[PDB]
Amino acid sequence: ALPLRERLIQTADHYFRNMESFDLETGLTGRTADCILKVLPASFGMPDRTNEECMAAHIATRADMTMKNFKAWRVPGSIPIVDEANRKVVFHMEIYAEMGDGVYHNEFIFIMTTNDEGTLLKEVAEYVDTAAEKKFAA
Amino acid sequence: ALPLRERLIQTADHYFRNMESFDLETGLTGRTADCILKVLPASFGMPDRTNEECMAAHIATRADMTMKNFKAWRVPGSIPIVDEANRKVVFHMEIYAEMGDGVYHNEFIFIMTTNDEGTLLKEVAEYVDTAAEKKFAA
Ligand SMILES: [Ca+2]
Ligand SMILES: [Ca+2]
Repeated sequence: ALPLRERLIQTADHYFRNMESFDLETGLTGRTADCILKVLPASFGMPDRTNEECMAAHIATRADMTMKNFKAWRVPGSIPIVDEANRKVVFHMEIYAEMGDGVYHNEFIFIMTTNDEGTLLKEVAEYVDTAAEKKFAA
Repeated sequence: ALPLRERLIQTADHYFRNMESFDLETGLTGRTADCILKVLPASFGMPDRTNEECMAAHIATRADMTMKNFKAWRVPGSIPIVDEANRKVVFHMEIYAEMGDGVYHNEFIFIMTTNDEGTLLKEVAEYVDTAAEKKFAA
């Protein structure tokens, strides 16, 4: 038994742990069956995706580029913003990944929503550096 | 005498109310003397600004363009994320403003920090649409 504030942090942090050790056989862990990944802002044009649509994007990316050394860490000096009543955790993050065409690195704001028990992830929302992601896509 | 959650939301909401009715004579309200404005991400290239450096940009923008009908509203469906222990409030916002070169409008993630009493703003951090802001400046 953990305090609800800490348990919300462990559950939200597992999202980044699952990405660092990602494997198609195991896949996505720590989420509900109806979890949704939201990409902010709406001007970027990315629609919301379920636990199965993100997998299809993962698989399609494996056939185009190689992805090695995923790394996620909080920005130094930032603290987890936790709202126990709404079951929400806010993170200020940086993501690192080695692609075939060099290095991927950007700065993000993550918003996690858990279930009532605070054990599984219900919603994951991330605000994205639009100028860099548009440049990476093009 | 309000509950801290409602008091933190009102103190953080005053930032948008002060901007909608901004007047150089009245100036910035609801902030401590050492309040710092932060513009995320760091890739955008905007240094942190004090209470007087933000006023200087306001003055410098009045000589080049005209700003009218400043509007701000929470994105429908979003709720204020409040961390009472950290004195932090998170918003999902849209800002509207009319300039000389058309309409300004974009989506934001706002993070506010208050004093121990929860009556004044100590820090305001905003993550912006980098692809749209670099288009507006150019
Ligand atoms: Ca970058
Ligand atoms: Ca826009």
